[PDB]
Amino acid sequence: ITLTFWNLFTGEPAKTKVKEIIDQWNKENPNVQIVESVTENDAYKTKIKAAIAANEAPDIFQTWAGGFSQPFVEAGKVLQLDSYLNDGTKDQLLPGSFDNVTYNGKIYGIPFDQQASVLYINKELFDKYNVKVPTTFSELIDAIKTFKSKGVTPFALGEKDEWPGMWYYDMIALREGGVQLTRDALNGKASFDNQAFTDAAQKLQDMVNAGAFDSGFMGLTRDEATAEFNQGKAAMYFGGNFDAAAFVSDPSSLVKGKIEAVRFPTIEGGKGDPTEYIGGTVGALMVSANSKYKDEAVRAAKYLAKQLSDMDYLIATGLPAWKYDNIDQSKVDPLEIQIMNNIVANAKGSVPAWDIYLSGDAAQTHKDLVAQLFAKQITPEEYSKQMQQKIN
Ligand SMILES: O[C@@H]1[C@@H](O)[C@H](O[C@@H]2CO[C@@H](O[C@@H]3CO[C@H](O)[C@H](O)[C@H]3O)[C@H](O)[C@H]2O)OC[C@H]1O
Repeated sequence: ITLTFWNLFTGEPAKTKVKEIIDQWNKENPNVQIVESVTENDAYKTKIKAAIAANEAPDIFQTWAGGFSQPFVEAGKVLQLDSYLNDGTKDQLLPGSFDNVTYNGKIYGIPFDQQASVLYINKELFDKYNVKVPTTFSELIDAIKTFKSKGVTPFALGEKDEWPGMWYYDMIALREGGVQLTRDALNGKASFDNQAFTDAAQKLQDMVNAGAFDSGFMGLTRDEATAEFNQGKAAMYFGGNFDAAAFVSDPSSLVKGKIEAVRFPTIEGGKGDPTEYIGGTVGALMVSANSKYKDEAVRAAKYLAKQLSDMDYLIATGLPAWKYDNIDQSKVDPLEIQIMNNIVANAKGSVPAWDIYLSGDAAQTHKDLVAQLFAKQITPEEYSKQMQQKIN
């Protein structure tokens, strides 16, 4: 039997590590082989949605739990997994790992990773100019102005694919409004046309106007921006913890041991708790409802998920969802540990990035309207009117 598996781990060392994880399975399972097809993140979203709709999805596929996957589950395209989870598997994952892969009270995925929002600081550049790490949004705007004045790009941001810049908006909205107001809006219990979301839009444009980003940032991908930051060409980078690898594990990086992870700053008058973050347990593997080899495919998905989780922890491409007592802490990068310590530990609450929590057209609307904010092609007030009108 040969199972197909799709994932998005395109960069090094993840691409090599995933291949190794698959090679090990294949050596230990002569009669159940896996073959993988690997597609860059943003093209993978297109690929997996089309495949699921056309009933040509692989046996096992990587996904984002929550809103992203909800249509696949509602269409009957995803194998329910409850009957395969009475074997002790649950106790091998961290508490609460399954919540986002549970729909209508039933489990449709095997979690493997958690996301968390991280402000990354180039300590070398901060020390060079004697800039303190900013802890408030006022301090952050002052730091942006200080770096800009020295000819140093304050933030490396690649906004072409829209979701990386959206992280900035969703965090600022979380600091302005708090987690409950974000959830209510995303769940349709509050209009998007609310002063906290408009204030967030203004603060995002305050970053642009202060010269936080390089002139051509709308033209750059995430990968191009992580290359900018790992070459030491920007003071700060903000986004997912998954980007950490580009800085401490990518062999091209010039900033290993120079990068610190901190929480996004507080905003004066904001209603959000300073420890709230954008993220949650949202990396999962799912099995296709139409797989010819359901039992083998779930066995393989259990194995893949644990190995991806351990890999994520070791190379800092993600925060593990599986317990990691088998892993030796001295082999883990200090930045990954720091993400756990500075962002995740003792956090009051969290919410996934809005394009994983929303689905389809609504997620796309938010990504495109945020991209207009960055481009100064919309006012904060019209942003919030249009969000309400286009979504609801
Ligand atoms: O829509 C956004 C998603 O696209 C985003 O997904 C993460 C993209 O980054 C992946 O990280 C990989 C780690 O290492 C490799 O070398 C790859 O090239 C990277 O793509 C994460 O695994 C995905 O979770 O999540 C947030 C969402 O807003």
